[PDB]
Amino acid sequence: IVLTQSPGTLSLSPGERATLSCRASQSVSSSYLAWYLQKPGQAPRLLIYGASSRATGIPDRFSGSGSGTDFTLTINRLEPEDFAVYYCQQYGSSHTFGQGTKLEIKRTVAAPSVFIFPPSDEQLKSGTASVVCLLNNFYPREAKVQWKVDNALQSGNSQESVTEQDSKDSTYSLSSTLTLSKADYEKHKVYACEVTHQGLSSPVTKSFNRGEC
Amino acid sequence: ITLKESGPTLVKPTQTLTLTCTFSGFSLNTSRVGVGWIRQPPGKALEWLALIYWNDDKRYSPSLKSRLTITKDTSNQVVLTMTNMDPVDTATYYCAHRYSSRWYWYFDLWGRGTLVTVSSASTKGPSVFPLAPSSKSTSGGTAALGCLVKDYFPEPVTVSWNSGALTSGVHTFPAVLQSSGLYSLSSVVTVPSSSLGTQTYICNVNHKPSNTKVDKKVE
Amino acid sequence: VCQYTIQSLIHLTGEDPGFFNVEIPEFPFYPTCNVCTADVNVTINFDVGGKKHQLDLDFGQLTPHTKAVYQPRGAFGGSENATNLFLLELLGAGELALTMRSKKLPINVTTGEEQQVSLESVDVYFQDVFGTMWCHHAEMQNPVYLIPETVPYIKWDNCNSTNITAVVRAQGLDVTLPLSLPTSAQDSNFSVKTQMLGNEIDIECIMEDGEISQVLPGDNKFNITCSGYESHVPSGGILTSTSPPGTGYAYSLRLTPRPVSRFLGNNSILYVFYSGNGGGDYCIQSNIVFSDEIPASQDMPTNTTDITYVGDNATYSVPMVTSEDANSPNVTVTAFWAWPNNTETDFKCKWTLTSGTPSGCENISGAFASNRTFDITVSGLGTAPKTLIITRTATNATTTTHKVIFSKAPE
Ligand SMILES: *[C@@H]1O[C@H](CO)[C@@H](O[C@@H]2O[C@H](CO)[C@@H](O)[C@H](O)[C@H]2NC(C)=O)[C@H](O)[C@H]1NC(C)=O
Ligand SMILES: *[C@@H]1O[C@H](CO)[C@@H](O)[C@H](O)[C@H]1NC(C)=O
Repeated sequence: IVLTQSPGTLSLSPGERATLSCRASQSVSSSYLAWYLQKPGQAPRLLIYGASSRATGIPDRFSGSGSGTDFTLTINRLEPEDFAVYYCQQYGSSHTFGQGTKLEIKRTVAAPSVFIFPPSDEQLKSGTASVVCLLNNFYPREAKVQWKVDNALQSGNSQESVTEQDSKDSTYSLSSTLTLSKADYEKHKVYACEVTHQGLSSPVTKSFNRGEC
Repeated sequence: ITLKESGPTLVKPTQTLTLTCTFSGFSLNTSRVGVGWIRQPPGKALEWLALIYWNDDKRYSPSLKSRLTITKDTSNQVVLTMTNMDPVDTATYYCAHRYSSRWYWYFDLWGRGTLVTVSSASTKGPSVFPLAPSSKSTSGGTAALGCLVKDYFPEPVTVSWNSGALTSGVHTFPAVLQSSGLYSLSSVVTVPSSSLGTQTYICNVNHKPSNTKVDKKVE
Repeated sequence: VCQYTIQSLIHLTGEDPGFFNVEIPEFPFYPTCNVCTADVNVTINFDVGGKKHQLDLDFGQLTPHTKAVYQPRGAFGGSENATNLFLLELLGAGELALTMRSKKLPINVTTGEEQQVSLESVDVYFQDVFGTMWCHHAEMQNPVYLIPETVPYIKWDNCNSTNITAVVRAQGLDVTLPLSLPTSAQDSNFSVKTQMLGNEIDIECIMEDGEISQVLPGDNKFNITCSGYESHVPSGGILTSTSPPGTGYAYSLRLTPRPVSRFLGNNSILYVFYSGNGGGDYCIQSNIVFSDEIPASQDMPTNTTDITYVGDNATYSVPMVTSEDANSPNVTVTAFWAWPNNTETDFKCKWTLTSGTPSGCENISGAFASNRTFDITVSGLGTAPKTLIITRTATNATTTTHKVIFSKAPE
């Protein structure tokens, strides 16, 4: 009644091969297991039965294996299309799923395209202001944003969000949001977004001056 | 073959939850087919909930048989029910299809699913605001523009650009919970720097649980 | 209740062809004992819409030396002519099998519950010749809902009919058929499929390991699967290349699927679909016939041994069982002389841990030791060789049987 999969968020270069283990505590009747695939923003797709039988439309490019306490899944000739979340499901007993494995393209390193958007006029009428800094497209997930105001470094208030990797382009994207009251926004002039990244020699910083258009 | 979910995407703690699955392409009064529901609390694993067969027998998750019922209404409707809710139940809920009658079995087809939020809160709608493609947003011969969506409780928010005409280059960020208890986000897209205002760029934001739907321009 | 219990897991594969089939190897069947009068109950547990319901069956005496397939003597809670829905067949080497028709309702239930009947587990109670109650438990790790229906007979009348009749014996078919192909001396993406039809039953079988695109001259072995309850002994098939008109190129093929039971009827027909460069496109059929043979190997496989010492004071250090639980929760050892005569008398030689030598059964004696090996002691040996039969078992052991020839001393 239990399943346990391989490490999470495996990152591989396309053209390589995938290797996902789905270990189990009790040996299912090995004829009875399935593999599934889901991409955030979509719904799960069916892949395999009994670890080898392939569903409709699926090519030879996929192969599972194993029995009892261990089932295994492999993907050949990896394509950027394939990089999503993967699960294994047991039948032959009470239905149970593995805790999930995720896939990432190991894209050739690319730099974050930095932007910054000031709080808009309508937003100011509310008495608050949200300053948004943007890292548009880049591979390496390990990106950091530090918010400086009049060269004074803020803390905590800056919120951050990350889009899931683009299937076609392998491009990440990040949103760093700094929220403060309109009153606190007027106290300072220079608003800057400092970016530290593997794809950047030394940290970048792009800024604007309040009111200057 | 297709399936659709339907139900209230927000339920109060300890209240009762009711979700309806509508389907086409098969008949369940005829044999061999079975329908069931699965859920995924965001990030966590899938958890099977309930299953119902053509022969009208019903089997549930052992630990949740105490709180669940699944039923049959029309020639093409299945209704799930769940009681004594707790906010940890907050999850995306699916209904799926099976072609066999081998008791415990895999799931062949899946609906796109519907989210259920579980928390005592008002059904506040969003407030949209633009993010200007100002001079500072210029780089590499291109510029970017986006719409902020802020201060809405019930999580489901959908966004489209130029009334669905534009798909490529768009990014719809995951929402974050603010200290105020309301979520916020922003959606962005990039354009050639030549295209400054040559076409009025519109972000179409729809928030059905509040019925709030806004179209917004930006310089 | 049970003196020795064996668990087992039932492995469905594919759609139910029309009957359940279970194999029970662990039960004992002594060699040379033609008066081996074993008695059997059978119990089945059905889950109908979530209601736990049972079905007990009686099979009475067994005469392995004389009869093979047994219809139930009676049943509890069955439908019309319920006993005629079951069979228990011997298979040899101490193995037996159980079969039940699944396209008809075994037990009575109210209107609406028919579609919801499912099997959870089965128990087989086995009274030994020595009276010991052996037991077996089989669990449907994944139950199945039964579907009553009077499925028709289907005839692929357009199929080439070779006359090598398929003889089903011991539930295990084995037939070899010739083939005439349009050359294809080398791979032509060969694929094969087989179907057996008669009396509501439909057994369809498929290739394992994919399809044939890797032919070799000579013999070519390949695995197969049949839609049913696969035996612990696998199904299989082997192709052979050719021999030493119209460019006809000769081939020959051998097969052996063995989840096959008599419910097909003496009238059933086999169908074989094969293919060159074309689920099978080239067809051959063959009439099915079921052998009334009595399995000539029901005697449990014997550790055949020969022993000799002076006078009549002969002994034998009887070893442990295969895969013994060393701490041995409960143990039993019993023996008798070859080709016994009287059921009541010749079958009183039993021992356990607590129970010393009981009444009856002279000429024999023994006990365990700190060696943990059972040093047996016998007497009254005649002027010529005699053979002794011995059986041992412990909890969660696999039964062991010894054939010991007490050969008299030489000249
Ligand atoms: C098989 O089942 C039958 C019926 O439950 C058992 O037969 C009974 O045995 C007793 C003695 O123990 C007789 O007095 C009864 O008359 C029998 N029943 C009938 C209806 O005649 C039998 O013992 C069972 N055998 C095993 C090995 O379990
Ligand atoms: C099989 O026997 C039938 C008659 O029963 C005959 O017509 C047919 O030619 C035979 N076929 C072969 C291949 O021997």
